[PDB]
Amino acid sequence: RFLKVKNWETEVVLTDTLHLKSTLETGCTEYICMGSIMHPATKDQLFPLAKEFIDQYYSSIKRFGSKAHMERLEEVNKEIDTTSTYQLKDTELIYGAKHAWRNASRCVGRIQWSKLQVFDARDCTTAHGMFNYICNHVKYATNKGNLRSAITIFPQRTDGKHDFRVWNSQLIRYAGYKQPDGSTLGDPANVQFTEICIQQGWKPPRGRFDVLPLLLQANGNDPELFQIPPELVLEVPIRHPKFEWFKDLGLKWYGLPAVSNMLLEIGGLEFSACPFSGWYMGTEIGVRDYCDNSRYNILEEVAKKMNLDMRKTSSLWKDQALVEINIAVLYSFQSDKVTIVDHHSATESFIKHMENEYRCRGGCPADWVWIVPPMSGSITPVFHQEMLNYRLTPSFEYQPDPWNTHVW
Amino acid sequence: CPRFLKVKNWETEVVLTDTLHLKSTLETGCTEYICMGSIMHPDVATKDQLFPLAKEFIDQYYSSIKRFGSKAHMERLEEVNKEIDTTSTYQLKDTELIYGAKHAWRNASRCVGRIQWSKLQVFDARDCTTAHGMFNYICNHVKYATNKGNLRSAITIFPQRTDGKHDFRVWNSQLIRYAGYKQPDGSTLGDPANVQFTEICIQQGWKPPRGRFDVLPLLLQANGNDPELFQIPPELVLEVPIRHPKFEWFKDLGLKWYGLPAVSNMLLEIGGLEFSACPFSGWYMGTEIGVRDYCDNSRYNILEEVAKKMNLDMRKTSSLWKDQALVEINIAVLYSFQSDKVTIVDHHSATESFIKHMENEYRCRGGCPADWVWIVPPMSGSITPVFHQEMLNYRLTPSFEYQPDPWNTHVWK
Ligand code: HEM
Ligand code: HEM
Ligand SMILES: CNCc1cccc(-c2cncc(CCc3cc(C)cc(N)n3)c2)c1
Ligand SMILES: CNCc1cccc(-c2cncc(CCc3cc(C)cc(N)n3)c2)c1
Ligand SMILES: C[C@H](O)[C@H](O)[C@H]1CNc2nc(N)[nH]c(=O)c2N1
Ligand SMILES: C[C@H](O)[C@H](O)[C@H]1CNc2nc(N)[nH]c(=O)c2N1
Ligand SMILES: [Zn+2]
Repeated sequence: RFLKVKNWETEVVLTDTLHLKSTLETGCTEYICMGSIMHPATKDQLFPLAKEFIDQYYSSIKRFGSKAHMERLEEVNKEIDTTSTYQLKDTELIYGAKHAWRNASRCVGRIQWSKLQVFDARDCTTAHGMFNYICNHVKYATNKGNLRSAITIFPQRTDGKHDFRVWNSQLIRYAGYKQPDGSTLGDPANVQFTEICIQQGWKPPRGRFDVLPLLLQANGNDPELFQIPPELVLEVPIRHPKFEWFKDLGLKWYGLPAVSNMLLEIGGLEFSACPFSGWYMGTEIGVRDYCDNSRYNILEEVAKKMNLDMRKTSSLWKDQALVEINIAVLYSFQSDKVTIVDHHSATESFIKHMENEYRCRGGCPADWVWIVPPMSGSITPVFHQEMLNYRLTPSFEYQPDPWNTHVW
Repeated sequence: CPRFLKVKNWETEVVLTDTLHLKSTLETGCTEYICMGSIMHPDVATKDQLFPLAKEFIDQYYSSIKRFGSKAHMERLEEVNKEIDTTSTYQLKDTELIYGAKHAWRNASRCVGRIQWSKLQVFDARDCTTAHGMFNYICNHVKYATNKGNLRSAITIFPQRTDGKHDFRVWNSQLIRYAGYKQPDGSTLGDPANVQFTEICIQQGWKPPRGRFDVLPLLLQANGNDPELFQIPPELVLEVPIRHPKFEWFKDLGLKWYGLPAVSNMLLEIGGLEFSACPFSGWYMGTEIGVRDYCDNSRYNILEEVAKKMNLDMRKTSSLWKDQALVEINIAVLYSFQSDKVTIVDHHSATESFIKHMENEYRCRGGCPADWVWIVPPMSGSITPVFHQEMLNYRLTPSFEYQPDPWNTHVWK
């Protein structure tokens, strides 16, 4: 039946009806909740899924059961018969991609969901083609700093043996090197991937912030390396508005956040290669990339230059350093006219977006574990917002890392 | 359901295996189709409902003491059975009551302090008959737990529920709370979240000092009777004035807090028996005060006032002036508590201890139910180790449960 979600700051209550639409499992059961777990086709399987999606589409353009709708259902039928699959209309592709964003429970940026530039790359056949398409994506989405949401969609899966995959988990990442003395240069979370690239012929400049090459797999073939031209890769020097020594830390990050390891599911079709990009929330860099112990891990270094007493944890020296790091990140991007949102503004927008979705759509799936920012949680409004999590389709899903499932 | 579930720590790659979830008893609120993991809150037991619940708990008790299947075990089973058959209920032995209380804490998915679970002082108040007697028991609890600042965790357990019309209840959600007063102009004085309860007390006869930090009276209900008001002797309420190791102006904010965190509105369930009045207390994690009591918009809301005295650019939010003020506030809370030698734990220490706790529980017990949404601190989340820890949440018994607010259910005599 109907479910209610309360905000405990405002005492506003909303009524979720939309959840009655899902089918894919959350992973939880009545007795066990896995809300903090990160990772919890044939003709007869494929058609009902297609049927539902097509029905959903024509429902959204206000003509459910139209003549257009009828032939479409017939068209899809005969096509799954004689090819064991079907191809989406251009309008259905764009719709399905916007709604996959719209249904992404873990994304705090969804107020933007309808403003999405969709690049159809379903005529791609080679890794060289893929590279070209991704280069245009990057150039378009970056837009000299005035970032624009984009997705590039490559050919759907067919037989599992001829998959398109971007092997990079993100389009822009820094390399990670495993020093002899045991330390780590660059991004320590990328050391494996970085070494796969080296093993494939990549000449590493072995520096701290080295853009990794692209590793592209087209139609199931072995993947191939490509260097993204540097002028397409926008980067930002991180400096502080008060601490003039902060630039001396030598930090930079890239402006374009672009996830390339996920799977886009529309109407039971699987787009295994679908890089999508938006713009950053400052905490992603300031908190997670920089301060995670398993990442760049700069907190102790920064605390040094801030002259903080670091003997007891109760001095909250880590907390102080963290806030200052994130100030710099926001300031730097803003100074450089590169789009960025702070976690206060982003969460505000998200509560407004939630309100919108309950109003017009009867709910909005949201993953509180992911939505609440990794710092200053309860002084952002989403902390106090009950959210319901459920899985709506079309969707972005996780998939196996390609280097675990590829015969060469 | 699967016999083995794996959880991962994404910072350390450490993987743990949970078998304890199999012993889950009641429901989470989640289904396969929806997760309620961030929802805050998702006439008595019959003879036939009580039998298996009692046996379940007794079996569990004698397993813990390495006497499962012993003569004493079977005798206790038979005795409980006869008592349920003749009296429709039964009474716990003192040993069982202590075991059950310690395990309700142990099982409390939302508590980050559970490393301490086996060190809990249990006061048996099941011989209490009147509100005055409840008051005496609660005062003793407060004095014991407070221990002049060297706090000790404790629970006081009042008589179990019988027919439902004779409940013992502490009407206060917490033993020590500050009053809130709503003004004609819509401004609030004191703790704005507490205006409803404060109005109840005033109606019941309380003479309100109308100050910013007025400790509320206890409102105590014995054996189903109308509740009665009692003032906690002020000398038993230890308080800490908040000052800052660096900013000498911080003391000029006239802030202070109470030393003892004590929850009194929850229901303790042991072996199907319901203890509707079981105030328990521990000691504070700094963020509870520094972030929530002090900086929630619906609470004391001091971020603005502190920002101003810190000379912060407050036009752009991207300056993160809220964030900077929050850290300083939580620094001052920890500094004021340590200085007055009142037990407190910072959110780094607590969450690190909880990880060690959880790992030990996986090893010895086969699991450790935890509510990530509650365990992770409300500031600086990802620089505490619990943020990166996958947790399974499930409900084991004995347990602490929520219950309706008594002013919503009480039948006034
Ligand atoms: C436009 C501005 C956007 C903002 C400010 C934003 C914000 C965020 C943030 C902060 C995260 C957390 C990422 C992490 O912790 O790894 C996230 C995740 C996510 N976003 Fe958005 N996002 C934006 C655009 C988009 C777009 C354009 C799409 C798809 C077309 C999208 C789909 C997703 C998905 C599927 C996740 C989950 C990632 C995962 O599971 O690893 N987002 N978003
Ligand atoms: C000994 C030191 C303790 C520490 C450091 C500690 C820490 C915490 C914290 C930080 C919370 C969250 C409170 C909130 O956000 O409102 C909490 C909740 C809780 N604690 Fe512990 N606690 C301690 C002792 C105890 C004891 C002695 C018991 C029971 C015997 C207990 C049972 C619970 C329960 C049931 C909750 C959930 C409260 C609710 O749902 O409102 N804790 N604890
Ligand atoms: C798993 N979440 C943390 C994590 C671990 C490892 C790498 C990343 C990561 C690295 N580079 C870029 C990203 C982009 C994340 C993102 C995606 C999108 C579409 C928008 C946005 N603001 N942020 C993530 C994140
Ligand atoms: C619901 N959590 C936020 C909240 C709202 C309203 C009141 C409170 C509250 C007021 N006074 C004291 C507390 C103490 C909670 C607690 C209990 C125990 C046993 C230990 C501890 N560290 N903290 C909470 C908390
Ligand atoms: C909506 C959300 O569940 C609610 O704000 C929760 C979040 N996590 C919490 N965690 C703790 N420790 N205490 C709380 O009161 C809350 N509130
Ligand atoms: C174990 C836990 O689920 C994990 O650390 C999650 C928590 N929330 C998160 N939230 C975001 N936005 N990104 C993350 O990587 C994570 N990690
Ligand atoms: Zn769940």
